[PDB]
Amino acid sequence: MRGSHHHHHHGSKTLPDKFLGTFKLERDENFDEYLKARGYGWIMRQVIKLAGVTKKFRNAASGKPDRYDMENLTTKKDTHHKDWALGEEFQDEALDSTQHKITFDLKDPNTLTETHIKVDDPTDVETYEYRRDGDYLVMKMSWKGVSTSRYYKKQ
Ligand SMILES: CCCCCCCC/C=C\CCCCCCCC(=O)O
Repeated sequence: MRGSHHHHHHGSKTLPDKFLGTFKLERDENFDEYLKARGYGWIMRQVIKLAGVTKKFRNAASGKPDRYDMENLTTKKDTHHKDWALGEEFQDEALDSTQHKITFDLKDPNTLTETHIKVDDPTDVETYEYRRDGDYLVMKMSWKGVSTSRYYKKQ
């Protein structure tokens, strides 16, 4: 995705309120397989799978328009994307604990993408997808064909 040349139409898209608010993880599916595919061993899988997750999306207190804040509170981790826009690429610390290049993008009007690109190894990327389904935020994570769907409800 790259539309730098003439981005007046895609200047800044404002997050649909469907993705906004605080969501607590209800359940997930095929998460272990995703972890294996992602290259996480048993130890990591013992962490990652047992990590409860709370999503927080809000208008960015940065004081600007269109921007949004998003943090990923878990049991063992914690990440806080201060002031980001969809289609925007910024540096920050992801769940993987490093401070690397990250990009968000509204790919469809019901699915946002979170892509983590490590400064050290940009090939060991990782992508989450924020889909809406019903009154739940449904995350889709796919690696090596392995899709895992994490079902988040509001708080
Ligand atoms: C599943 C990818 C985990 C990447 C970081 C692994 C090291 C830290 C341990 C556990 C991570 C907890 C978060 C798991 C992914 C949450 C995805 C999400 O819903 O945003």
